[PDB]
Amino acid sequence: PRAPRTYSKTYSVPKRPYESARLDAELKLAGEYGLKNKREIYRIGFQLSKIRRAARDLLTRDEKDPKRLFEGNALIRRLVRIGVLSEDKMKLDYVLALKPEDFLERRLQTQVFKLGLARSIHHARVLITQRHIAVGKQIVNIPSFTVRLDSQKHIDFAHNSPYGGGRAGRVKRKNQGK
Amino acid sequence: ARGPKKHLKRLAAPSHWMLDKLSGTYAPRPSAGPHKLRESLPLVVFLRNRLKYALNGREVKAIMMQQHVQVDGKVRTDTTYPAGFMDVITLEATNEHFRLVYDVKGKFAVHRISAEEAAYKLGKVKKVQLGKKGVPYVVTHDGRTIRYPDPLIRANDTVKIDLATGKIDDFIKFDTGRLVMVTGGRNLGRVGVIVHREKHEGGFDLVHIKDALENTFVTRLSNVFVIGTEAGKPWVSLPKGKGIKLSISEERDRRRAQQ
Amino acid sequence: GKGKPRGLNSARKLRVHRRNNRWADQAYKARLLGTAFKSSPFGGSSHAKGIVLEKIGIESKQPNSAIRKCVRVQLIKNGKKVTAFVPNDGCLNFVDENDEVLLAGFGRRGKAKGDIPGVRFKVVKVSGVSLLALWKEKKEKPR
Amino acid sequence: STGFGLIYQSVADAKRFEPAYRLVRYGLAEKVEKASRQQRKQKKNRDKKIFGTQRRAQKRAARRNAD
Amino acid sequence: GKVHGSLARAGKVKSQTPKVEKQEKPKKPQGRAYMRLLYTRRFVNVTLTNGKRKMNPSPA
RNA sequence: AGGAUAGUGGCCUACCAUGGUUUCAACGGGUAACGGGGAAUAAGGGUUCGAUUCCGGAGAGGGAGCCUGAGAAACGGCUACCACAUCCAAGGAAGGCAGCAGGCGCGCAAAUUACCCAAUCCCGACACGGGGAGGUAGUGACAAUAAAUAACGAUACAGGGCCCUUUUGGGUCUUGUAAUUGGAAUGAGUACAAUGUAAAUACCUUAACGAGGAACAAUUGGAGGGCAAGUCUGGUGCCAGCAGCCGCGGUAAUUCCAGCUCCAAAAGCGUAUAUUAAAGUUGUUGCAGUUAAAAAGCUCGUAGUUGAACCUUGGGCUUGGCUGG
Ligand SMILES: [Mg+2]
Ligand SMILES: [Mg+2]
Ligand SMILES: [Mg+2]
Ligand SMILES: [Mg+2]
Ligand SMILES: [Mg+2]
Ligand SMILES: [Mg+2]
Ligand SMILES: [Mg+2]
Ligand SMILES: [Mg+2]
Ligand SMILES: [Mg+2]
Ligand SMILES: [Mg+2]
Ligand SMILES: [Mg+2]
Ligand SMILES: [Mg+2]
Ligand SMILES: [Mg+2]
Ligand SMILES: [Mg+2]
Ligand SMILES: [Mg+2]
Ligand SMILES: [Mg+2]
Ligand SMILES: [Mg+2]
Ligand SMILES: [Mg+2]
Ligand SMILES: [Mg+2]
Ligand SMILES: [Mg+2]
Ligand SMILES: [Mg+2]
Ligand SMILES: [Mg+2]
Ligand SMILES: [Mg+2]
Ligand SMILES: [Mg+2]
Ligand SMILES: [Mg+2]
Ligand SMILES: [Mg+2]
Ligand SMILES: [Mg+2]
Ligand SMILES: [Mg+2]
Ligand SMILES: [Mg+2]
Ligand SMILES: [Mg+2]
Ligand SMILES: [Mg+2]
Ligand SMILES: [Mg+2]
Ligand SMILES: [Mg+2]
Ligand SMILES: [Mg+2]
Ligand SMILES: [Mg+2]
Ligand SMILES: [Mg+2]
Ligand SMILES: [Mg+2]
Ligand SMILES: [Mg+2]
Ligand SMILES: [Mg+2]
Ligand SMILES: [Mg+2]
Ligand SMILES: [Mg+2]
Ligand SMILES: [Mg+2]
Ligand SMILES: [Mg+2]
Ligand SMILES: [Mg+2]
Ligand SMILES: [Mg+2]
Ligand SMILES: [Mg+2]
Ligand SMILES: [Mg+2]
Ligand SMILES: [Mg+2]
Ligand SMILES: [Mg+2]
Repeated sequence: PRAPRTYSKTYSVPKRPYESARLDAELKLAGEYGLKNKREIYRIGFQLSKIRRAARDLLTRDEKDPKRLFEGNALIRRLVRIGVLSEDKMKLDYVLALKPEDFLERRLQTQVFKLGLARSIHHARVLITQRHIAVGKQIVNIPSFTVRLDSQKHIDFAHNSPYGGGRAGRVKRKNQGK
Repeated sequence: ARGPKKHLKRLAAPSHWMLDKLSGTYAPRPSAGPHKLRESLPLVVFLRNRLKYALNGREVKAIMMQQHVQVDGKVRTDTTYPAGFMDVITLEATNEHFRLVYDVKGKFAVHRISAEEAAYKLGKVKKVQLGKKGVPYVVTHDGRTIRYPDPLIRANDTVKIDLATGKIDDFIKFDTGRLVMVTGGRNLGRVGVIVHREKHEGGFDLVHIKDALENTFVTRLSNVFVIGTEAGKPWVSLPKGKGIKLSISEERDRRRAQQ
Repeated sequence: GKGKPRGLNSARKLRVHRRNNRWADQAYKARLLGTAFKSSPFGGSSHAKGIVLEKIGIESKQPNSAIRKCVRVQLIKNGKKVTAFVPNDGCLNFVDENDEVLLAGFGRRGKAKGDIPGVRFKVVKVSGVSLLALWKEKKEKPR
Repeated sequence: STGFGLIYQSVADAKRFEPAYRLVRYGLAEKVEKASRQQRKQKKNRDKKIFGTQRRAQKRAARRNAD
Repeated sequence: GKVHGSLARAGKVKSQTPKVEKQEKPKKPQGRAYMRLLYTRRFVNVTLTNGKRKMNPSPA
């Protein structure tokens, strides 16, 4: 038959289901970033858990090792590219020091609220889901869309949105049309 | 298994074709021909996947049935014909001549050549022996049989085929200092000069090759193809890159500067 | 010297000794002896269907005092007879003689649970309808 | 939107090197009318039971049924 | 062990439990909104009794 | 030595020797055993699985024997036997779904008797025919990805936050309550249509329609401990039942049956079984053996395992490539 298509899981659940310290930390963290559920917190922790594993293997190698230099610089460059890692912390030791709030800062939902286009973080998600926000000339309706540094300046209302120069929406047309 | 296989699973095809996983269940099975199955390139892959002249397998058959495609100066209509190393592909409708030479990345490069260079080819001598009525002959890497060769020509040498009469113009003896491209193994596509030939009776002889950057690698004698009489003097035009293998860090640095 | 060989060429002794001593692990014995395949009423399966033979009721163990309401079921796959508990308040009234019931273990993996003596299975479905659906009046028994 | 396009040197060249379904899309050809695949396959297998011409086969089959 | 007993009392308590209908209460918010409701309830308007914090205080 | 084979060969025959394997486990038995690439879990070391997208092997109900052909001991080829089994005018004849779809049976356990060669490829005398190979759709909560179920105001009313200030009384800006009040936004759905396709469906775009209880109404398990969240109310009263384990139930039951409230995960959640970590409870890393389980009654002893030290060191001369600075 046809070749199999690869797929993989993008999250992992905690080993201890009930722990007040972790439950309170998650809810405090979900409330700050307007997340739908706990799985969106597990997803960040999962990809951060494997970022640490990759960094540990390179850190055990000698400095100036060809694999450590190539993949370490590439991983740092990618993290700098999405704005998670600062430009003055490209040392692979500050990579281990990264925290989940660094990743939630770079979500589309966080940037819409922090750019003043929305009153609150929960307004940001519905604006995104309702096809109002465009990055560049492309409409993006995924709240977890990770904003790159060069894409940061191009976040604004979609050109065909009621808030961004488009026509009036469904509700207004029904009222003003009577 | 009761007989020869006639299918080729997509996953079981040679990796240097660079076929995608999800385009179908099967891959083009190369026909029997001058080149081995694992070391060939079917014309359907070349005309559709490489040049992208044809959009699908129906179109490559339409191209070849109008007599456009010539391999080694003869019109070929077999869509799965196993073209291989040093073969010449002529498309006089587009006025293009190609030679199948490996690039340094291990794949068959899209190597355009002049019409003057497309008038001959090189073949590695596999064996020299006597035929019926005591007539010596040479077998090249593409299955060619040339009678009455120069009596100095021996195995592992390279001959220059007139490619229109099939005769030998001249040859290169296998010896230290000859220009070489590697045609097998993980050093496939690299170009260098012979430094030292290490003999092993009953086993596999090993050849030490020095890159233009004074990088040394070892490969089996069966993967050695003599292409020039000395360094910097190849008998055919080399593909872009001149067969010098760069490390990934060097490639990343070169790509950064180019862009 | 810790009572086991340490020489670099004593791998056979180490491999055979470990192989001999894993037989002391009862969990290991059941996997290789195939006891679930040979001895378990389900034959190693998670579930098994059967026919209800009779409603009887089992007295609980001390210090508890109650009537655990079970049924006698004959398994279709091998004809063996087992006792299966009928969970929840009043679900025995959903189970009649000569009904087809789907069984499952009690979750203790071959041992009896709690004060219920000698019962290792529970009723999951009757007449192809979930016992929980009948209990919560989500569905009605087809009869 | 993004797609793919072909421009031939002439309409005659286009009609030669084009799939049938695209010419039907453009009105340059008529959709060929054939029976379903089940009917074509069943007819092929029915004809497999006849050796020789159909005229001979049906006349001989007719002769057997004296009715 | 000895196993037997009268089957007449099956479902005794559940049968005689007085049926009480659920009051038609407002729907709770779903999805992201429910996480928003819980976050404020636990970190914005804290209802602690001077170090005594209860999620479900019974009326007392 | 011969015969046979495409060919080596006890492959077989004639004659002749008595050899061949084995405690470094032969031979035999079992396998809920096709092998591998690989899968699950994983600090390391490991444990468990691999019928199944690729490769190799084997088979076409069970055997056996063959024809054609380069290639088959082929089975959508034949011959014969065994077991099933079809039509019959009773003389005879015809079978092989572990191919696609489908049916019976089996079961805890698995979908349509659909469309097409347009793509991927294969076959043929071949640019043209054929292909249940293959592709498309149907069923599909096997698994996997992203991700709705509301957002924002305005007032009311409260508190904090500040400021006019001594407090007083206010102005006033951040939260919480509002059966207490609005206007905005959108896709689920549907739909002209275009795109998509061999033709369609669906997706993606997109006119018009499409949200206040926005009934376009989120569920599954729990609330004594483990383990997060009730000593609330009613019912029962060692009964019914719960309860993985410890335990709960004999009239205010924190555990049953319910209502309210609350907790956990959420388009998913629970249960059963297997397996992995936890398990340093299989221990090579890395267990224990006086008394918790465990030194053979004691010596000898073959295989196995393991076995004291010792043989060009030091010095000197030049010598390249790199790393402080
Ligand atoms: Mg909590
Ligand atoms: Mg050849
Ligand atoms: Mg040739
Ligand atoms: Mg085990
Ligand atoms: Mg007890
Ligand atoms: Mg049943
Ligand atoms: Mg015919
Ligand atoms: Mg015919
Ligand atoms: Mg002989
Ligand atoms: Mg022989
Ligand atoms: Mg088997
Ligand atoms: Mg196995
Ligand atoms: Mg471990
Ligand atoms: Mg496998
Ligand atoms: Mg396998
Ligand atoms: Mg099996
Ligand atoms: Mg599978
Ligand atoms: Mg296979
Ligand atoms: Mg076979
Ligand atoms: Mg069968
Ligand atoms: Mg077959
Ligand atoms: Mg056979
Ligand atoms: Mg068949
Ligand atoms: Mg079938
Ligand atoms: Mg199923
Ligand atoms: Mg079915
Ligand atoms: Mg598809
Ligand atoms: Mg809903
Ligand atoms: Mg619709
Ligand atoms: Mg529609
Ligand atoms: Mg159309
Ligand atoms: Mg509930
Ligand atoms: Mg309760
Ligand atoms: Mg607690
Ligand atoms: Mg417990
Ligand atoms: Mg009372
Ligand atoms: Mg009471
Ligand atoms: Mg009470
Ligand atoms: Mg309590
Ligand atoms: Mg409880
Ligand atoms: Mg939750
Ligand atoms: Mg461990
Ligand atoms: Mg144990
Ligand atoms: Mg101990
Ligand atoms: Mg121990
Ligand atoms: Mg004792
Ligand atoms: Mg003693
Ligand atoms: Mg002894
Ligand atoms: Mg020694």
